[PDB]
Amino acid sequence: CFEPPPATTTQTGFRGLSMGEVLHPATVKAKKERDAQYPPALAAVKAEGPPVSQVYKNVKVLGNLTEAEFLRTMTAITEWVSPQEGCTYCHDENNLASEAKYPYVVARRMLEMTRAINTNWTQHVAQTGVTCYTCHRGTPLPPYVRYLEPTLPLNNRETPTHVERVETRSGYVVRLAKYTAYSALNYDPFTMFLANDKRQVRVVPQTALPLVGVSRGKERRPLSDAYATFALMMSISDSLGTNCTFCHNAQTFESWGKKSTPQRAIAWWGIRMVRDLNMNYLAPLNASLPASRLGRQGEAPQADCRTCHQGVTKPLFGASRLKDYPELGPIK
Amino acid sequence: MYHGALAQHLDIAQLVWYAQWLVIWTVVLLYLRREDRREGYPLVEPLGLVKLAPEDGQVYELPYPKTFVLPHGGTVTVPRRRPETRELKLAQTDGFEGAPLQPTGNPLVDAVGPASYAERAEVVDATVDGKAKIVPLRVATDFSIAEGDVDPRGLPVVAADGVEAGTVTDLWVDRSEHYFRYLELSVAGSARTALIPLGFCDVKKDKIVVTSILSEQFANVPRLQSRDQITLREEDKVSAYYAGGLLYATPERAESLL
Amino acid sequence: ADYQTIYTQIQARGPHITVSGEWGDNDRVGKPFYSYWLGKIGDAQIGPIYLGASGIAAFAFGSTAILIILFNMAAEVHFDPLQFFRQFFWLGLYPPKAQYGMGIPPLHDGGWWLMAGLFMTLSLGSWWIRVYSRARALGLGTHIAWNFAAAIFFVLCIGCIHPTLVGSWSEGVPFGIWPHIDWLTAFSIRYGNFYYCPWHGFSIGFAYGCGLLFAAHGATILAVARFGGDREIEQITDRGTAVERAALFWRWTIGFNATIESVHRWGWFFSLMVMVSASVGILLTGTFVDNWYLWCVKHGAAPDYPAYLPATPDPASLPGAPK
Amino acid sequence: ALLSFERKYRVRGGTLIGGDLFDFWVGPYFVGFFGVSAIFFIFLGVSLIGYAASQGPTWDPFAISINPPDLKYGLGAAPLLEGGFWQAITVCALGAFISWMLREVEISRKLGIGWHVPLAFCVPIFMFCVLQVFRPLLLGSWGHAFPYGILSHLDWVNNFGYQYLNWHYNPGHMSSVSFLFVNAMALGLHGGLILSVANPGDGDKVKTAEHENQYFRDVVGYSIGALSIHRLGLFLASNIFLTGAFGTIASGPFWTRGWPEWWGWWLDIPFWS
Ligand code: BCB
Ligand code: BCB
Ligand code: BCB
Ligand SMILES: C/C=C1/c2cc3[nH]c4c(c3C)C(=O)[C@H](C(=O)OC)c4c3nc(cc4[nH]c(cc(n2)[C@@H]1C)c(C(C)=O)c4C)[C@@H](C)[C@@H]3CCC(=O)OC/C=C(/C)CCC[C@H](C)CCC[C@H](C)CCCC(C)C
Ligand SMILES: C/C=C1/c2cc3[nH]c4c(c3C)C(=O)[C@H](C(=O)OC)c4c3nc(cc4[nH]c(cc(n2)[C@@H]1C)c(C(C)=O)c4C)[C@@H](C)[C@@H]3CCC(=O)OC/C=C(\C)CCC[C@H](C)CCC[C@H](C)CCCC(C)C
Ligand SMILES: CC(C)=CCC/C(C)=C/CC/C(C)=C/CC/C(C)=C/CC/C(C)=C/CC/C(C)=C/CC/C(C)=C/CC1=C(C)C(=O)c2ccccc2C1=O
Ligand code: HEC
Ligand code: HEC
Ligand code: HEC
Ligand code: HEC
Ligand SMILES: CC(C)=CCC/C(C)=C/C=C/C(C)=C/C=C/C(C)=C/C=C\C=C(C)\C=C\C=C(/C)CC/C=C(/C)CCCC(C)C
Ligand SMILES: CCCCCCCCCCCC[N+](C)(C)[O-]
Ligand SMILES: CCCCCCCCCCCC[N+](C)(C)[O-]
Ligand SMILES: CCCCCCCCCCCC[N+](C)(C)[O-]
Ligand SMILES: [Fe+3]
Repeated sequence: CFEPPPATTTQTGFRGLSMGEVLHPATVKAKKERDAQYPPALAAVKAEGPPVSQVYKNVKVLGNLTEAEFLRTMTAITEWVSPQEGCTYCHDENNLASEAKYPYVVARRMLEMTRAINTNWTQHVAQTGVTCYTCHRGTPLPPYVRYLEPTLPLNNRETPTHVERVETRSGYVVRLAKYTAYSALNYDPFTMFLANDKRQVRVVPQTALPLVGVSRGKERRPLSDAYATFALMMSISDSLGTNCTFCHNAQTFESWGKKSTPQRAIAWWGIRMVRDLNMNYLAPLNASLPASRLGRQGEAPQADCRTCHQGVTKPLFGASRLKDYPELGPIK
Repeated sequence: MYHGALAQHLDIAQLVWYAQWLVIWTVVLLYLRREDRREGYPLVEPLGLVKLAPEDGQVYELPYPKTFVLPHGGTVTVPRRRPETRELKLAQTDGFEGAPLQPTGNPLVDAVGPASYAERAEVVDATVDGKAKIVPLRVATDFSIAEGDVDPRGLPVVAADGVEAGTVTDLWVDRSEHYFRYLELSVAGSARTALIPLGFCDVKKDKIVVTSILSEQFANVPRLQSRDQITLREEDKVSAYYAGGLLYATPERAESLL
Repeated sequence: ADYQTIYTQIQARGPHITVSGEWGDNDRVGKPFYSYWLGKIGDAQIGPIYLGASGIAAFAFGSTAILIILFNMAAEVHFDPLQFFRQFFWLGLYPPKAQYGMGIPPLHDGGWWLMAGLFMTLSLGSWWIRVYSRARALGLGTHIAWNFAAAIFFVLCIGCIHPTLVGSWSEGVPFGIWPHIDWLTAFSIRYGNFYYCPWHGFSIGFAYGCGLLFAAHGATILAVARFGGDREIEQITDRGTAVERAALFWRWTIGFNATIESVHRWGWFFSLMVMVSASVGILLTGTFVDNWYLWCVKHGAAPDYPAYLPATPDPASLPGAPK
Repeated sequence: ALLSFERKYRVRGGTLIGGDLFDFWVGPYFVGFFGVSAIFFIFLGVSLIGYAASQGPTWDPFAISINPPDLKYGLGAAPLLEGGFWQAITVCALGAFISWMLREVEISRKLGIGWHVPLAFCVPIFMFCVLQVFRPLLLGSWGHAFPYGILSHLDWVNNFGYQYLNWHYNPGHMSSVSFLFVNAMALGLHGGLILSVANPGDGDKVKTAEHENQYFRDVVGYSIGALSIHRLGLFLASNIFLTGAFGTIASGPFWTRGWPEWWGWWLDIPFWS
């Protein structure tokens, strides 16, 4: 039922506004240990010889690197993505330039994607950056991905019960609830807000009185839109292991300035970045993946806030490999 | 343009705000607080002598009289002239206007302070169809004690000083609400009956504890006019008697608990 | 201590009284039975029940409404009875999700909701004239019915009057345990934080005061039970020491006091004002105010606070930001 | 000065401390020792309010706010401008409330009536302590308590609630709200009933206890009776805070997640998961 004291608390607003984080030490310790498994950086190698664009035969992304640098990248990629499977997960044993295995081509675009993240989305990932480990956590299928319909469990490393299985229709309401921090909110915030940029998440007017021309009948957005973004926010809060107060002063959810924290701005950029990643990198991969990876509508697994953050306000408590692997961004 | 906007920085909701406060204070001040004055008004002073004309504020604070037509004949109009006739045996502790009064004689018999009774009607409260509402079980023979509860008839009454003071002979019941309100008891050693409100009764299986008064004080419990019915004033007289005991039964009960 | 205020020590039994009404005396059904444990903290007699035309009209319409809700709920768990019990609080009947304006919504998107709403409304109207007519049959004032009318009016406000005034059924309250709860945040979020709606404040003020008054009144009557203060009707018509002492308790405490009758007017008025104030608030919401916080800022009422972490410009308004 | 029936009750005695020394009235007000302490604490309190407010930005009653310290000061004294005023005012409030309650027992003893009212008044004093004292003790800072401002205290209720994503799902809250609603209802019903019996109107005659119970039996099949509705009323009102207190104290010290998630104990039973 309950969690024993004490509680660690933080302050995020003026004294008296009851704004901050309320964390259970046990839980933070568990998440810290889980994230500490992040493999250390491989030793640096000194750049010798020609670029690998002139030695190997099929390198299009990492051609700038020397041979020792490049091979260091490959063992890091293996450590982060397919530690248990090894090099052969992406390669033919006797033709390292063969693209015959689907992980090879995906890995190529994953390289372009994570380089893109560390260059174009610094407004969100800052100096920390992301590596393949950030999402994959040492397996080829990342533990926390989303389809166009909600699935349980959130961690696809756990085995589903019969009700949790997506084809069992009696368990839809529960699949949806566990995505929105257990609320009865009847909206899937991922397909509404994170899969593409079609929908606006802001819903509350920026004037005291209702503007004539947007305020009556079919001119009005339905109230469901307000439910929907509540759901998205519940889901965001859960994905980072935090509450509304981390980003908002509930006195006015719609206001910035003194009514918001810098983390709200960063979260704003995170929405934009997740939309880019889904629309332009992860969603088109249904052409390149086997049918066992796709969802029930031929969709590839896509990313949300949880994919990186996994219940922590910074992914892996801020661990970074950025300076250790320049090849992964930012690129001038 | 804006729904609800009015000329020069007014809007509808701002007006309703003012309206709502006005409505509230109107009901509270002009209606409720005057209803509150249907008893005990007009107030009394160190003799308000202006006998020729009334002072203006005493007319303004009162509502127009209302008349209740009572169910078994009669009317009552409130507010009305209702001064306390009875000689109160109290004396002024000091000259200050709000200083307390001291009892001059024996405050239980003299019915002052917590032993005071209201001057209610000397009539018996009636059932919906005219019968006496509060009657003892010798009369109300279709009423019983409920299966499971102590039957107090026979049990002794122990007063505050641990002394057996009498024997419960009967229970008086409310025939309108099906609720026992008094026990009748014989006062040992004086060959009279006395009523006790159940609220002063700790009902045990072997005795009835009564901490409000001493054993000797059961002698002067007000007597009823009749054996088998009681009037509203008598109910006040009886109930007030024990309540007086909470403060007066011993000298030590009036002084500070610490 | 007066133990009679805690529970009845010696219960009484006696023949069941029936007060004759101007009509419907034959429509009382059932035989009274008595509960001993109930009788320790109340009146032991349960039943009989009056059973007029309106009472049945109410049960008819209410059960229709309940059935419409329950079958839609069951449809949400594809009729699995075990998941139905497990997920019951999360299941609901929702108003239209899409904007149809005032158009009658498709059954799969709020038509069923609309119809449950009609049949509940009819049930409330039927029960209302039951509450009213019973009072006149027994020759009593219509005080309760008017208090109850305010309660029904408030439900109509959140259920359909407010949707009508802004012109979208999508703003109705869903049926369901958690779903009707979720609406409160969705509504408050849409309209700029209900803490800044003065009529919310009024409602709360009266709702809390109902706590204050009933605690105060209940405690007062119990403190004067020894003098019969529970027999409040005859203490109105013939002031006894009970209400004398009750009035002097308060007069010496707060400087003024009521009568035994007027405290009931106070309480009746406060409970009424919870629903009247709530109704004004909803009627003004959406129709004439869009964001209650900005309305309070517009009129200089909102408090403000220094930044703690740095003030944060809305990134959407920085030059060259994505949409 | 005096109600027509008042003078016979206005006798000496029933005090808890001081005997005759403070046993007197001033206008209608009984004083007693706890009247004196009440006024003391009130004076001290509203003085400290006024000093604190003048050192602040505005004088608009809606926007004044005396706030507790930052969390970093834990349970120590804070500088007076940055939480000290709030600490002093809280003590003065508790002085005033407890004085007020004890004043009421004295008045009760003098009239020879039950102490039910000061008793009932303990539960809001208790609930105030849950919010300003006990819950900040358990969390370790005074800064978790709420600020003294007409509107600023709502901003604290607001954010506090949203610290747990949807406070409506708090089971202590669910209980508390349900008592708040049914208590308001019952007071309507009770007051409505009493007036309907004494005020049928049209010159028709006043009715009777039997009529009271007959009405409720007829409409809902049961009538709890005259005395009991008052006992139930005090019970219903009091349980608004008595149960809500648990939901408040749980939030933070015994639960750090969102309140909807708490219902996993039910939803996630393996037998139907
Ligand atoms: C856990 C949640 C709480 C809460 C949540 C809350 C909400 C959501 C709302 C209020 C509202 C109110 N609250 Mg608040 N509150 C208040 C007082 C108030 C009033 C400003 C107002 C209406 C009160 C009312 O009618 O009650 C019934 C009592 C009655 C009717 C008797 C009359 C009371 C009188 C109006 C009290 C006025 C107090 C003075 C303004 C302050 C004292 C001044 C000093 C200098 C003497 C006090 C004095 C306290 C204390 C000491 O604990 C308190 C604690 C709480 N409130 C907790 C923090 N309260 C409403 C409001 O409109 O605020 C802007 C409102 O919407
Ligand atoms: C995050 C969102 C919040 C919110 C959202 C909210 C909304 C949207 C509305 C309120 C409203 C109200 N809020 Mg508020 N609120 C309140 C208190 C209150 C109430 C006093 C007031 C009136 C509601 C009511 O009494 O209905 C109880 C009574 C009801 C519902 C009447 C029922 C009567 C009916 C005849 C019963 C019949 C039922 C049938 C027997 C069953 C049949 C059904 C079957 C057939 C299906 C407090 C004390 C607090 C605190 C301490 O924080 C708070 C905070 C919040 N409110 C947050 C700001 N609140 C209302 C209001 O006043 O707005 C101005 C309102 O519309
Ligand atoms: C977004 C956040 C919300 C929220 C957050 C919230 C929190 C954080 C807490 C509550 C609490 C409560 N909420 Mg809730 N809330 C409530 C209702 C309630 C109350 C029943 C309950 C108790 C309030 C209290 O503790 O008073 C406190 C009152 C006090 C202390 C009275 C002090 C009186 C004092 C002794 C004397 C004061 C005297 C004056 C100074 C003297 C001056 C007078 C003049 C005349 C001289 C309703 C009906 C709703 C609706 C309709 O949605 C709602 C929604 C919300 N609540 C939103 C979801 N609410 C409390 C609770 O019990 O939670 C389980 C609570 O801690
Ligand atoms: C401030 C003002 C308050 C207020 C005031 C008032 N509220 C009143 C009156 C006043 C004045 C009435 O006189 C009337 C009544 O009748 O009281 C005895 C009534 C009502 N307020 C009810 C519920 C409620 N008030 C709520 C709120 C507020 N109200 C606000 C807070 C809430 C909240 C908070 O959500 C709820 C859920 C119902 C009990 C009742 C209507 C039944 C109905 O409309 O039929 C609906 C038809 C049905 C078939 C539903 C059947 C089930 C229900 C529970 C009814 C079962 C009763 C049945 C007779 C049991 C028999 C068993 C027997 C054999 C042993
Ligand atoms: C379930 C229990 C219910 C309940 C019960 C009962 N309620 C009672 C009794 C019972 C039994 C009485 O016997 C007593 C009384 O006499 O009745 C007239 C009383 C009373 N209920 C009052 C207020 C009340 N009841 C509330 C709630 C409930 N009550 C709940 C619902 C609420 C809210 C917020 O809901 C309020 C505001 C006062 C009017 C009165 C105390 C006067 C006092 O104490 O004098 C002494 C104090 C003063 C005159 C002022 C002191 C100023 C200090 C020093 C400085 C101010 C500091 C302050 C903290 C600043 C806050 C700022 C603010 C904006 C945040
Ligand atoms: C100046 C100085 C040194 C003075 C010394 C003496 C001294 C200590 C004075 C105190 C001065 C102070 C602090 C005064 C403030 C008084 C206060 C706190 C007033 C608050 C009043 C408020 C807002 C009350 C809210 C409750 C409310 C709406 C009550 C209205 C109706 C009333 C009066 C109910 C009380 C009441 C109830 C509850 C009954 O049940 C009952 C039953 C039968 C007869 C009468 C009554 C009755 O009067
Ligand atoms: C998928 C997650 C991979 C794992 C695990 C390993 N490799 Fe790899 N490799 C991968 C890609 C997508 C590419 C193309 C790179 C580009 O910039 O386009 C490569 C390339 C190589 C090469 C260059 C050979 C050539 O194309 O001629 C070599 C020599 C190579 N990889 C070796 C290698 C080893 C030794 C690995 C285990 C330590 C290993 N790779 C793992 C994808 C993936
Ligand atoms: C989150 C923003 C990611 C980062 C950073 C990287 N990957 Fe990824 N990858 C991600 C998703 C959501 C998916 C879809 C699920 C899936 O299993 O396809 C993938 C997929 C892959 C694959 C295909 C594996 C398979 O389907 O069996 C490979 C080989 C892969 N990813 C490799 C890879 C590398 C090498 C990365 C760093 C250069 C990398 N990914 C980053 C999410 C994310
Ligand atoms: C940061 C990691 C956040 C947390 C935790 C919560 N919210 Fe949020 N919210 C955030 C952003 C960046 C935005 C703007 C998104 C955009 O694309 O513009 C929002 C928006 C809202 C809104 C809408 C405000 C508007 O202008 O219409 C609401 C009502 C809202 N957020 C509420 C809310 C609640 C209740 C939360 C706790 C459950 C919460 N948010 C958490 C960032 C973050
Ligand atoms: C991997 C590509 C990510 C995804 C998807 C999301 N976030 Fe993220 N976030 C990521 C990194 C590497 C960092 C850097 C940590 C640092 O030290 O700056 C962040 C940071 C945040 C923060 C800042 C937290 C703080 O304590 O300052 C927030 C509030 C945040 N991220 C929110 C957020 C949301 C709401 C997302 C889904 C829209 C999201 N992030 C996705 C990496 C990734
Ligand atoms: C012109 C025509 C077509 C349109 C007008 C129709 C009209 C007047 C519609 C009105 C609709 C209205 C008033 C809607 C209001 C809906 C509201 C306030 C719903 C609120 C709450 C609903 C709840 C809590 C329902 C929950 C449902 C259940 C628990 C399942 C039902 C079973 C029960 C036993 C109900 C018990 C409820 C409770 C006592 C436990
Ligand atoms: C609980 C919310 C209460 C908010 C109170 C805000 C009232 C605003 C109206 C103020 C009067 C108008 N004016 C002209 C002074 O600005
Ligand atoms: C916010 C709700 C407003 C409730 C208003 C109730 C206030 C009662 C005021 C009592 C007035 C007493 N007196 C003697 C001055 O008239
Ligand atoms: C303008 C807002 C007023 C809020 C309600 C205040 C209640 C007033 C009670 C004070 C009256 C005290 N008095 C004089 C009756 O003893
Ligand atoms: Fe009463």
